[PDB]
Amino acid sequence: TTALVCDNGSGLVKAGFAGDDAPRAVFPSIVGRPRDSYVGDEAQSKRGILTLKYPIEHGIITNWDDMEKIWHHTFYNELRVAPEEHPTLLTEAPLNPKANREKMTQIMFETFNVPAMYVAIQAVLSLYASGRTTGIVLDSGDGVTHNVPIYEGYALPHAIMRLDLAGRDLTDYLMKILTERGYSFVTTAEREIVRDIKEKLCYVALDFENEMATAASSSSLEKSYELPDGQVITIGNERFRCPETLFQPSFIGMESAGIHETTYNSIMKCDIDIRKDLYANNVMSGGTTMYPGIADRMQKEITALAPSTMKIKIIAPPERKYSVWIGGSILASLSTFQQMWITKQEYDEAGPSIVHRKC
Ligand SMILES: CO[C@H]1[C@H](O[C@H]2/C=C/C=C\c3coc(n3)[C@H](C)[C@H](OC)C[C@H](O)/C=C/C=C/C=C\[C@H](C)[C@H]([C@@H](C)[C@@H](O)C[C@H](C)O)OC(=O)\C=C/C=C/C=C\C(C)=C\[C@H]2C)O[C@H](C)[C@@H](O)[C@@H]1OC
Ligand SMILES: Nc1ncnc2c1ncn2[C@@H]1O[C@H](COP(=O)(O)OP(=O)(O)OP(=O)(O)O)[C@@H](O)[C@H]1O
Ligand SMILES: [Mg+2]
Repeated sequence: TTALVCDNGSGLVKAGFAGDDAPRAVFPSIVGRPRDSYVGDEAQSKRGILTLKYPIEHGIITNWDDMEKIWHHTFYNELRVAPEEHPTLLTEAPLNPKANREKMTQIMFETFNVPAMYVAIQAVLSLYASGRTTGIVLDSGDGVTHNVPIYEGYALPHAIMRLDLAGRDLTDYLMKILTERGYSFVTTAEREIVRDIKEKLCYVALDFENEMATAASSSSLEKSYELPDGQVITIGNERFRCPETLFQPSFIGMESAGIHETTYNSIMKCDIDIRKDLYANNVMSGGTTMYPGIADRMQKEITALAPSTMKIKIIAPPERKYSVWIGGSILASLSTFQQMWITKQEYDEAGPSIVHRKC
């Protein structure tokens, strides 16, 4: 009886088997219909004849009919399993409405007929993936970035910070500053190349101006990238200006504070007797935390805001692109967890509202 772990994101579904150290399936959270329907890589493959939709926006499920197709495709096509023989752990955004929790639970028991399920908060799973139950997570993915302070397994809802700026916006920005330079990147196919360039050559500068100032006076920070058609292109200060937007959101016209400031604000919204612990346990998760140098930069920026009495420590494990999923694979593997599952029998007597009492 293997447990399934499905982490649904705004951009990517990460799904697999409890016990594994990595998700077996990772594909786009997209459903396509013509001008019945296609999902994932095949919807992306046929994007030029389909209307694509993202059923999850800013980590929240907003299209339930399409969400059912993504789950159907995850179970039957990607993982190649029957949903009725496996306990299924799902994940959810911070500050995710109660209605969503019930609908999600309802669909899992009434439509997929799962033997048991549980829903966990994504940031809490990332913290668990780091070997901690207390700390503050920065979760930055494709559609949204969140700061989630957590005390002994429990997210502190009153102190959560949300920033509507993540990887999708960074790719759009890298594309826009590459044109400004003089490169051409027009088609949707070409956009996928820019996303690839961002994941391979972008990084976070320790000091932006010294980097920007060095960029003007030298060719030490240049890197080449081979396009699919053989042609080789050089990118210099776009590498570090691309992810600077996380720290300076005004780069794409947004008034809000940067990830260092939201982190500090989040910590100052919490009770004073736990702040020492939050500062010492800043955990980074999500794909948009993957830029080299991002831990050191955060370390520096928090240090400037925080009292110097505080030990600051940023934990950014190399597997953090999937640390929600890894957290879920760990949690669903534990024998102590096997009672925490909501069972089909419990659902059949309590209804969808059983999820608020057990999760
Ligand atoms: C050893 O490998 C085995 C495998 O066993 C293992 C199953 C592993 C499953 C998934 C996995 C996914 O990625 C990894 N491992 C990597 C090794 C990972 O990358 C670096 C390291 C990982 O990120 C380490 C995390 C450490 C977490 C520590 C504490 C947590 C905060 C939990 C917390 C969730 C709990 O407090 C919640 C509460 C109950 O509500 O602490 C806890 O309390 C209780 C337990 C914590 C267990 C942690 C990890 C392991 C290794 C558990 C074995 C069981 O099982 C498969 C089936 C076998 O086949 C393998 O045999 C090869
Ligand atoms: N090595 C990398 N460097 C930079 N960015 C990366 C890297 N790998 C993945 N990303 C980006 O991370 C994003 C996907 O990450 P993730 O799965 O954490 O988000 P999600 O769960 O789909 O979305 P959200 O958490 O916003 O709902 C994509 O925009 C992708 O380009
Ligand atoms: Mg996510």
